Amino acid sequence: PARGTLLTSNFLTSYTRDAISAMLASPEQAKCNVRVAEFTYATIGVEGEPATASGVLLIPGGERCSGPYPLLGWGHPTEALRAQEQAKEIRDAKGDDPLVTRLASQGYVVVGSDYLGLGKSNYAYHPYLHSASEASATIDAMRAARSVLQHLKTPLSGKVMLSGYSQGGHTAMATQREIEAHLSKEFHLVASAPISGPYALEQTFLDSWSGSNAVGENTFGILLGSYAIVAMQHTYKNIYLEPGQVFQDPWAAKVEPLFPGKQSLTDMFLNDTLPSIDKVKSYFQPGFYSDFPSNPANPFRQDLARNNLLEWAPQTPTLLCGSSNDATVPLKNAQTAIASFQQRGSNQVALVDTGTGNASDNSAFAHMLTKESCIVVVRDQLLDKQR
Repeated sequence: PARGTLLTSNFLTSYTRDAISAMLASPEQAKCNVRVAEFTYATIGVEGEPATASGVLLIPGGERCSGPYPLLGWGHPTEALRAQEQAKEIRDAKGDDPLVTRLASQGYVVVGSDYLGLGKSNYAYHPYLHSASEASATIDAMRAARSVLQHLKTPLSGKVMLSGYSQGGHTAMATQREIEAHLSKEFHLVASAPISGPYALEQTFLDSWSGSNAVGENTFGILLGSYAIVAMQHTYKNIYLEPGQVFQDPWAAKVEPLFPGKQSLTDMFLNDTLPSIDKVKSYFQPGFYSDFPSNPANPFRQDLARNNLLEWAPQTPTLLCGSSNDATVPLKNAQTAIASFQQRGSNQVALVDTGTGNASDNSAFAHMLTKESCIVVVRDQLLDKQR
């Protein structure tokens, strides 16, 4: 099947404009009812081979919400639970998700891929933080969603936008780079708003390698770092033959099945599935642990570098959002990205900070606060203006 081919589609539920406004009042008022749909489609693996993936599609509608509507591609955050589907999660939350309450409720058609290896995808693993497949999965999800929209005769303006949070910010930017570089005719990209993404991927890991960075403690480092190592090994197959080369026992034998696996990151963190960040020296092999930050030739480090999103010149109006309180993904990422873009001749990228400005609020948990705060800010400052 050709990339983007729609394999299956299904509508789950719909939320009224008033129901959404009620959630917002607990003041912004929704203007659209929102329909939730799910779908599966044909796409490609990391080697360009055929693969499948699933996705979520939010469709606005209503008497005060006539089209045409812009199409917003969305990148979701780190997901360790293999079976997780965004569409069903929103359904379970009965509409309580910012994609519904802040974007779709305002007339934005939202499409998000669950990514390779997650949701209903047939991929054996998830290429975590892999720019190429994050982009291919997102692009093909948008292609398939357009087929669903065509059949429904949903009025689209033709304008396309991108956004995403956390790993999704990396996804959003990687997708933006790919569309500008090859698919500008197919997708009329008018706005991109990556949120709290690790654009300077390699440097981000280096900065927090000790377990803490200039902002604060990288509390979820063992979980996120492990996901990255296992995924990069699957994708590039150039780090280790046996996990024991990188992880100490008993961790070496139990780490691969977890990323992705039968547990969510929330579950793993609350129930201490893996050691806490303060015990990082008992987790990673001492050799690998000292080699990574001091040796640019380290294979895992090299794989992270291949996925940096710094060396290019963005053409689409872009707004990077984050918080200076964020210790999981330091805002340094956005600052570094913009400096690199400007050096390459691009002045299309701006930055916005939603932090409190008080170091007392610096925390790994401040990361999650940027999801809705930034969605609201980028919508107001950039997305709405490009509709």
